[PDB]
Amino acid sequence: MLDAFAKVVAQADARGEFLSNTQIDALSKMVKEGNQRLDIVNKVTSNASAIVTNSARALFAEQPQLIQPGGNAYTSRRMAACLRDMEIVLRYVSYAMIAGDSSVLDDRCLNGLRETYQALGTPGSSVAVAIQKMKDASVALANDTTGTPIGDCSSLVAELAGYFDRAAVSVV
Amino acid sequence: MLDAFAKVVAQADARGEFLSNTQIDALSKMVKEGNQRLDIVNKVTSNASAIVTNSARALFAEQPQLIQPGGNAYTSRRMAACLRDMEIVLRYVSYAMIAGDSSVLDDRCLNGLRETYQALGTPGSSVAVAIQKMKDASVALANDTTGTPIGDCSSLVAELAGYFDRAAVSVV
Amino acid sequence: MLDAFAKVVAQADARGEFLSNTQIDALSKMVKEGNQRLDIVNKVTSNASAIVTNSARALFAEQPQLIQPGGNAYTSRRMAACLRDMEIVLRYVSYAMIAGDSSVLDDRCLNGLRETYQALGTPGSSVAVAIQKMKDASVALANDTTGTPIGDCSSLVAELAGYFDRAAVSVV
Amino acid sequence: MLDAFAKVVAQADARGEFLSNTQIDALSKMVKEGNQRLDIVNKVTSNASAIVTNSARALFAEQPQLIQPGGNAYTSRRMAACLRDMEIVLRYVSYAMIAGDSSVLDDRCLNGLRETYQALGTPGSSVAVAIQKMKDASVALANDTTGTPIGDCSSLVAELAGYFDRAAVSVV
Amino acid sequence: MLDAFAKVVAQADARGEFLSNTQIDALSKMVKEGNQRLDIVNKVTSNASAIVTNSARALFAEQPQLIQPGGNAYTSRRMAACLRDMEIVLRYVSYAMIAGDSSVLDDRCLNGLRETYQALGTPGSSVAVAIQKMKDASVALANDTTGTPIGDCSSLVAELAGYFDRAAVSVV
Amino acid sequence: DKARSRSDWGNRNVLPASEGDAVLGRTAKGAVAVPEFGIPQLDDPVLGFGPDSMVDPRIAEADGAVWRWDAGFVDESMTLASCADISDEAVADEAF
Amino acid sequence: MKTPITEAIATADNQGRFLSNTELQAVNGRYQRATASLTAAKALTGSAQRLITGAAQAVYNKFPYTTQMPGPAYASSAIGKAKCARDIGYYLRMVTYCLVVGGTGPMDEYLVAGLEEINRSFDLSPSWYIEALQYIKNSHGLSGQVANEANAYIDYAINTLS
Amino acid sequence: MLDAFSRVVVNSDAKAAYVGGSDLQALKSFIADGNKRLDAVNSIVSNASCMVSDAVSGMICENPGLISPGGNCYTNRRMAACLRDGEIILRYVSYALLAGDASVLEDRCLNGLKETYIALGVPTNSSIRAVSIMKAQAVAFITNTATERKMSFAAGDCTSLASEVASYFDRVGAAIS
Amino acid sequence: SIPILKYSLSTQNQRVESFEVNPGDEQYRIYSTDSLPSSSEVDQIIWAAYRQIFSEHQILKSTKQPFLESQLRFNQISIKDFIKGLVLSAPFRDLNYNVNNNYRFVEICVQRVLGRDIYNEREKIAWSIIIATQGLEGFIDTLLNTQEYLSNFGDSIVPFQRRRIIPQRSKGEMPFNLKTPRYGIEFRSKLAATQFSWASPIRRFRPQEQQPKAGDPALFLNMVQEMGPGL
Ligand SMILES: *CC[C@H]1/C(=C/c2[nH]c(/C=C3N=C(/C=C4\NC(=O)C(CC)=C4C)C(C)=C\3CCC(=O)O)c(CCC(=O)O)c2C)NC(=O)[C@@H]1C
Ligand SMILES: *[C@@H](C)[C@H]1/C(=C/C2=NC(=C\c3[nH]c(C[C@H]4NC(=O)C(C=C)=C4C)c(C)c3CCC(=O)O)/C(CCC(=O)O)=C2C)NC(=O)[C@@H]1C
Ligand SMILES: *[C@H](C)[C@H]1/C(=C/C2=NC(=C\c3[nH]c(C[C@H]4NC(=O)C(C=C)=C4C)c(C)c3CCC(=O)O)/C(CCC(=O)O)=C2C)NC(=O)[C@@H]1C
Ligand SMILES: *[C@H](C)[C@H]1/C(=C/C2=NC(=C\c3[nH]c(C[C@H]4NC(=O)C(C=C)=C4C)c(C)c3CCC(=O)O)/C(CCC(=O)O)=C2C)NC(=O)[C@@H]1C
Ligand SMILES: *[C@H](C)[C@H]1/C(=C/C2=NC(=C\c3[nH]c(C[C@H]4NC(=O)C(C=C)=C4C)c(C)c3CCC(=O)O)/C(CCC(=O)O)=C2C)NC(=O)[C@@H]1C
Ligand SMILES: *[C@H](C)[C@H]1/C(=C/C2=NC(=C\c3[nH]c(C[C@H]4NC(=O)C(C=C)=C4C)c(C)c3CCC(=O)O)/C(CCC(=O)O)=C2C)NC(=O)[C@@H]1C
Ligand SMILES: *[C@H](C)[C@H]1/C(=C/C2=NC(=C\c3[nH]c(C[C@H]4NC(=O)C(C=C)=C4C)c(C)c3CCC(=O)O)/C(CCC(=O)O)=C2C)NC(=O)[C@@H]1C
Ligand SMILES: *[C@H](C)[C@H]1/C(=C/c2[nH]c(/C=C3N=C(/C=C4\NC(=O)C(CC)=C4C)C(C)=C\3CCC(=O)O)c(CCC(=O)O)c2C)NC(=O)[C@@H]1C
Ligand SMILES: *[C@H](C)[C@H]1/C(=C/c2[nH]c(/C=C3N=C(/C=C4\NC(=O)C(CC)=C4C)C(C)=C\3CCC(=O)O)c(CCC(=O)O)c2C)NC(=O)[C@@H]1C
Ligand SMILES: *[C@H](C)[C@H]1/C(=C/c2[nH]c(/C=C3N=C(/C=C4\NC(=O)C(CC)=C4C)C(C)=C\3CCC(=O)O)c(CCC(=O)O)c2C)NC(=O)[C@@H]1C
Ligand SMILES: *[C@H](C)[C@H]1/C(=C/c2[nH]c(/C=C3N=C(/C=C4\NC(=O)C(CC)=C4C)C(C)=C\3CCC(=O)O)c(CCC(=O)O)c2C)NC(=O)[C@@H]1C
Ligand SMILES: C=CC1=C(C)[C@@H](Cc2[nH]c(/C=C3N=C(/C=C4\NC(=O)[C@H](C)[C@H]4CC)C(C)=C\3CCC(=O)O)c(CCC(=O)O)c2C)NC1=O
Repeated sequence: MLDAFAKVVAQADARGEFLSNTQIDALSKMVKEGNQRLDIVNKVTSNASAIVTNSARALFAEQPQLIQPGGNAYTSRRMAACLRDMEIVLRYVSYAMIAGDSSVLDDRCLNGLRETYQALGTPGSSVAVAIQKMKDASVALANDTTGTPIGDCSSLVAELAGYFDRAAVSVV
Repeated sequence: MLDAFAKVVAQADARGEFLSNTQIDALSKMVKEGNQRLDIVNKVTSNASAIVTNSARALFAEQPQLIQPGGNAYTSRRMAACLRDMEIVLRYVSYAMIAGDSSVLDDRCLNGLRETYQALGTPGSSVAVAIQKMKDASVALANDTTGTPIGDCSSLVAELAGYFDRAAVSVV
Repeated sequence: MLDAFAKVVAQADARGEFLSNTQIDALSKMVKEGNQRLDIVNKVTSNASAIVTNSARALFAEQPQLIQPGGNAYTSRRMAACLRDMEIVLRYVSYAMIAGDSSVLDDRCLNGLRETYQALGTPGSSVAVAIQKMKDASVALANDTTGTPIGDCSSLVAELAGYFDRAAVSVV
Repeated sequence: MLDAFAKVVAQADARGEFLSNTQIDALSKMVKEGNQRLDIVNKVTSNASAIVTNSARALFAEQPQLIQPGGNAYTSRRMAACLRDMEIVLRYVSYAMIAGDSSVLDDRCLNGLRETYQALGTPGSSVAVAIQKMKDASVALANDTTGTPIGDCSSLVAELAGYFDRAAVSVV
Repeated sequence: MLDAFAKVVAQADARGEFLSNTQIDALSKMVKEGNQRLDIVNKVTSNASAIVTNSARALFAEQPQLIQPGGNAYTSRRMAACLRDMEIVLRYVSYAMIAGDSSVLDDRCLNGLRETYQALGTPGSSVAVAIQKMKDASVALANDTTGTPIGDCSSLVAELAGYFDRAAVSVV
Repeated sequence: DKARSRSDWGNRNVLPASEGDAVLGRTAKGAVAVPEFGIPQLDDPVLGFGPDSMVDPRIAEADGAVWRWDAGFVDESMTLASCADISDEAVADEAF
Repeated sequence: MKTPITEAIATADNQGRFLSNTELQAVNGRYQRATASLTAAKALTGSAQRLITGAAQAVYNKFPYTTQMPGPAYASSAIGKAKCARDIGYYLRMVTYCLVVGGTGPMDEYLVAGLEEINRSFDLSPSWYIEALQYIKNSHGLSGQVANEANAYIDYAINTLS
Repeated sequence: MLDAFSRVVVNSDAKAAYVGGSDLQALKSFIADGNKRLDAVNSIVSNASCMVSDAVSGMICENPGLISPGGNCYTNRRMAACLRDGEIILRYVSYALLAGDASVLEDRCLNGLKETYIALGVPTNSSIRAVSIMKAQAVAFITNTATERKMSFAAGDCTSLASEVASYFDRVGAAIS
Repeated sequence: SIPILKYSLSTQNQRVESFEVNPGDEQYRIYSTDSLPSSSEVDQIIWAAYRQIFSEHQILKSTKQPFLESQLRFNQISIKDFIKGLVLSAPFRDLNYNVNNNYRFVEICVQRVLGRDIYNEREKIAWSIIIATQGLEGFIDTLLNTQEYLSNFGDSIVPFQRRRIIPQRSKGEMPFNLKTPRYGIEFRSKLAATQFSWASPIRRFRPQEQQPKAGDPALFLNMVQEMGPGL
């Protein structure tokens, strides 16, 4: 797994180069974005049980075939795994937010998850619906200026939303 | 794994036969070349580091793109894996010299070595010229009489050079 | 482990003898009271959570220094381990009631438990108080006739009260 | 393990207390020493192979029986395991220096070491001379002013040399 | 483990000495009678099943309380374990006969064996009777002149008798 | 002689034996000295920490008094508590 | 203990290594945050009994059945009200321990581990303690990075009960 | 496949909702800045051939071990494929800039490219450096700050179109990493 | 066919549940190939497996198995085959198996492969006959195929000392490498090049371990290094 600072180093070693001053000054801009990035990650990790539970409860409201007898989410063991799978993905998206790139979301969460869900019979399109309901539940929370200095951080919420789209197209 | 003795035994049990007298004679002939065979394996073993480290140095001098940055043997992780591979081929050739037939070299060193280097990105034609250099370095080093009683030893270095030729064609 | 019937065979094998007529008739007495022994263990395991959580609640009102700060059952984890060990002791006592002897309770519940409690600083004399509270919460329930045919099974209740006394004296 | 801020939390919980303003004011005196404590473990880590081999060279010049044939540090394997022991003890004294107290040193390094050396036949009084020679190599390095701003860090030098004393009385 | 040759080396390395000329000459006397040493373990191995089962049969004729009920050799599992203990000990005596010294016999068979039989309740004096019954059974085979050139092996047979005797005093 | 320099911590002196012989403002183990007592939460006779509350085993582990190479490590064999009570009748009868 | 100091030692000791600058930077980030994180613990301790008796009253407002219904699990007696304000002060004291340590160390050992097994056995509903922590989250009166530090441990306690 | 208006509709059809007025404010400013988008695609397509022959030449001058015998731009067949491996990246980005959505390069270009490239032995860290140079050239033409060529636009601001096209080039690099 | 003989269990930490949601700093670092590690992180799995099976003192260059490492990097063997291949390795037979008897070798391999202590002394007696009658290759296969191994570690996790510290305490059970070294009190005597079995502390006429008193001027050295600016 890699962060954003080691992503630009693994690419400079493969050509045997020092980093140029432009790549250094593009990395020091990421450092001064650092306090605003830790605010977004703190805002998600402190509401994590309510991101999962509300967007689950909003999913079995519009899709009642999931929890009807015979559905994929009908029993306590299968309901507990649907809530675990929502919490896992939201966990590994917040991991890829402090890193800056999605190398930890790719390998130890998403590699082989379409293959796993197709083996079990889980409807992978319904999983993509639940991931896009945790997206706009936490895009809405990172746009909340409660207890922060009012500045502009619109470029990191467009980054955080991209990691939710990355996980949603990867299971369908 | 089989040697030259148990190879002939294993082909007789499949028919349910004894060994013929013309096969006990041809097995007793290679006993009489026993001391000449152990002298060859002792020569290749005693120079095992100098066979490898000279052939490797002569390999990167003519193909300098293997070590310039971004090459397949550029990093000390990958460069130590290249030197490791050259003395796996040398180690399994001298196992086949002691036994008399390439069954240990063919099974646990060569079967699937072409598919391994293809799947990694290693140039297999460059591993061939790394094996060809160790053949000429060890059939010239089994052809000098310093320490050995001068008889005739040419029917066995044609065999030893036949195991290096078997290894260099099954890497491409 | 041994049950009651296999305990009798283990005495008879070590003397190399067949079983006598009186040893057969003593074994057919245990078969006759089999439904009254199965009815006790059903009465105990059906209320197994209530035996533990009420005998604990009486212990912390009698010895209130166990839940004061510094007490041995003070934190969420130290409180949940007290209720764990009472449930373990009551589980192996229920095992020893259908077997007929205490071989499973001695071997895989009590072996080394006194030395475990000394090393932790757990007051072993207080664990004995909580086991005796579970003893007469189970004996009083085993003597309750609601659901059973009316009859006298007081020898079985004096046997169940001895497994609780065995675990109480081998813990301090 | 405990650090120096978690020790006072454990003393205050075992009594069910809050922390007074006098206790908080003594923990912010520990924070203000924070950059001088990090300079001391940086000087020990950066010179860690000269601490170990200069003080092992000194150990055999004045006790030359340890490397004579029949000694305990006589072979290349027992010499290498001897230098491993000094790097291990220097590692955990370095851990106990940022933590602020010696609890990770006490149970992960020193717990059972005196009894280990008696089962091997290793002179445990000469291991204490090895720790004492790394003690003043590390102290003379931490009193060295190179690479540091001006100010006072003399109570931290006396603290680092006390973890070297605790490691040396625990092995004799 | 050590043979007779590496026993001299390990003793010489603890003094830092080369081997003396009377030590090389005592080693080359072992090589001179090496064919007669191999004829002894050829006779013992080839009849190893008959050494165990004939001396075990004679042990229970003269100790008939081992196989009475309650005896240590009374059950199917306890009797077959008595047979494999004799085959283990007979195997490690022949390992000490081709090695030349009793270093594989002591380290791998006899170390801690007296205390194991005391924990199992096995009568250790009767195990010594079974080893002594295997001693003279294989000495009688070693003195057989069939399939050998006639010579004096009497110092070698008195060495094999000392390996069984060492095993018999190390077990009571 | 006395401890005088910063160089003496690595060559001559080891560690103060008591808290009075310690560095000014620190403990005998070299750490900053904390005032040892906080604010008691939940004053109460039945609940809450009191004079009859037991001693947490993690108070001697925190200060390190459980390791035999520690200054405050207590050995319980040679204390007066290990002595037989002479007012017991089974002790005076066996000894008489 | 989940201090940033002991997480750095355990990271280096997993691979048998000395403490490099990877681990000294984790320790340095604790010291930069320890100023705001220690003024929060001083102000929550000083308003302890105000926040404890206030948060107990907010549970009895939202859940008035807890003062009426008979049984040992409820605050319908004089002992049940003493044990209820004991538990508010337990959750408040663990928050202040996490502020003087840095990181959720004391709350995991002393409070969260085993809490789910306790709240099932003694029939203690976890929604009562969520309401009590939401009161302290709104009434501690702090602001800036001092409230930002304090609320991160009130919120961590609510996510374990939820 | 899905442009800026089809992206809105499929998210309303998930809820079976009508596309009202509060969700048409992102689409009323898509049209109001519509001439600037057509002025932005025109600045890429007009010098796209020069943009490719500078990007893979700039990749080679930094990593000269690509054109050595054994490198992945050694022969004439390999260098000709690289010269269109990176001309088809610039093509699908200008489809995505025109349509205001990324659903055409992520469905016809980026899907399964990382499996394709390691089947062939293409060094991905140099493929990202070729794409990274083209991203620097793209924002220097959206904004009129190219050194060797100034173009004729009206006056105003295009820092939202410059950062949109720089986000289309970053998902190319995030796909083959 | 000679089954293993029956032994009794004992109370241990790992037989009973820890309640331990959100573990702390004493959680002991799962090393798994189920997290798809890169080349820099599969080096850390290999060093953790060397530390667990060998000692830290037997991670010499002459001890490392370079061909067993490269079959793990190509997904040919699992971590259960790496752990088996380290026990049947030539350095482990030379440095550990040859200087122990059959009863102390069982408790090394129980502590290091199963990650727990022995239950009692009879468990050493029960397993030491699997070595003597089937060899090391038969003993390590019947030990890795127990349900104790396949439930805890599976086939893709490096073993560790299971449940060493109780969650409230700062001092836990002794680590298994300090508790059981390479050879013990037997084989120590003269069988491992030793002498005299103890040693008094080193005497010297310059004392080196003087305790500072209450008036010594080194207890005031703070502020001696540096004073305020001057105002
Ligand atoms: C110069 C040092 C002295 C010396 C050392 C010596 N030690 C050993 C062997 C061991 N040392 C340890 C110590 C630790 N293991 C740990 O895990 C930790 C904490 C992380 C410590 C402190 C252990 C367990 C051993 C034995 C196990 C093993 O070696 O595998 C040896 C070699 C013993 C041997 O012969 O095998 C030496 C030589 N010896 C000296 O003479 C110096 C005074
Ligand atoms: C052939 C490539 C060599 C060569 C080989 C010859 N060796 C001859 C005899 C010989 N070799 C050995 C050594 C061998 N025996 C061992 O036991 C061991 C290891 C422990 C080794 C390496 C011995 C002992 C002997 C003597 C036995 C004998 O006389 O056969 C030999 C025969 C002489 C001849 O007929 O020419 C040959 C040819 N000699 C060479 O010149 C080339 C370089
Ligand atoms: C972005 C979507 C948010 C937002 C972010 C901002 N934070 C700003 C400053 C700031 N944030 C913190 C807290 C943070 N730092 C930490 O170390 C930790 C954890 C320990 C956290 C949670 C601090 C300390 C600071 C001050 C330092 C600084 O100025 O960088 C900030 C700057 C103000 C501005 O220019 O607008 C922003 C934008 N704020 C928002 O409005 C949204 C909701
Ligand atoms: C003594 C402590 C009790 C009591 C026990 C009696 N139970 C009698 C009969 C009986 N009990 C059960 C329950 C049990 N047997 C099972 O097979 C199963 C589960 C499959 C359970 C839970 C059954 C089914 C029966 C029917 C057999 C019968 O009718 O006898 C019983 C009758 C006489 C006897 O068995 O000796 C007694 C005395 N009764 C009591 O008064 C106390 C409370
Ligand atoms: C004490 C034994 C030394 C000494 C120490 C001083 N260091 C002072 C400031 C300082 N040190 C560091 C490095 C440290 N902090 C880190 O975060 C890391 C790891 C990345 C390390 C190694 C920094 C960054 C600073 C600057 C802090 C500041 O600017 O205040 C220092 C300053 C005085 C004070 O803080 O009161 C001292 C005395 N200096 C010595 O003379 C002895 C040899
Ligand atoms: C001693 C208890 C015997 C006895 C033994 C003698 N054997 C002599 C030579 C010899 N021994 C063997 C057997 C052994 N050597 C091997 O190489 C192998 C297989 C690898 C085995 C099993 C053989 C084959 C030979 C022939 C070689 C030779 O003739 O030297 C021997 C010396 C011969 C002599 O003295 O003439 C002796 C004394 N002789 C006895 O009387 C007792 C019964
Ligand atoms: C130059 C920038 C690179 C490089 C390029 C090479 N690409 C090679 C082959 C190749 N590339 C693709 C992907 C391409 N086809 C598409 O449909 C799309 C997107 C819509 C893209 C990006 C494919 C499918 C192939 C397969 C071969 C083919 O059909 O031509 C290639 C191989 C040529 C050869 O093997 O003869 C090269 C050299 N490689 C480099 O080293 C630099 C970094
Ligand atoms: C919930 C919103 C949706 C849903 C979920 C669901 N998932 C499972 C089962 C599994 N999920 C995984 C995925 C992972 N396991 C991991 O360890 C990791 C980290 C690398 C991931 C990403 C796995 C392996 C399983 C199978 C194992 C298991 O059963 O737990 C189930 C249960 C399926 C079953 O029949 O057992 C469910 C119900 N299902 C839905 O319907 C929702 C749309
Ligand atoms: C509760 C009424 C009393 C009490 C209990 C208490 N016990 C522990 C700790 C342990 N208990 C065990 C017990 C077992 N292990 C087993 O394997 C078996 C079956 C064979 C039993 C019965 C063990 C191993 C431990 C230690 C490991 C662990 O805690 O998980 C605690 C632990 C907390 C502490 O620090 O002591 C507590 C509180 N203590 C009391 O005060 C009651 C009198
Ligand atoms: C037979 C002549 C005598 C006898 C044998 C007997 N042995 C056992 C049990 C064991 N013996 C061993 C022996 C060894 N273990 C080793 O590792 C080595 C080499 C170092 C030896 C020689 C062991 C481990 C056992 C226990 C194994 C097991 O329990 O199966 C028994 C025990 C049978 C039982 O079920 O208890 C017996 C009876 N006893 C006699 O009466 C003969 C004198
Ligand atoms: C008050 C808000 C509500 C309430 C409280 C209440 N609690 C209990 C009993 C217990 N509470 C605990 C909780 C803890 N113990 C700990 O050590 C820690 C961490 C430091 C916590 C959070 C425990 C273990 C118990 C049981 C033992 C005890 O008496 O303390 C009761 C009594 C229930 C009983 O059956 O005894 C009550 C009444 N209940 C309410 O109704 C209020 C709304
Ligand atoms: C080894 C050889 C070598 C080169 C060829 C250049 C290649 C080159 N040019 C640019 C950078 C650029 N390249 C162009 C491209 C062009 N400008 C025009 O007017 C034309 C239309 C078109 C060339 C035909 C533009 C517009 C920029 C950005 C602005 C500028 O630098 O001029 C960059 C960006 C730096 C980066 O982010 O990596 C590089 C590597 N540099 C080298 O080291």
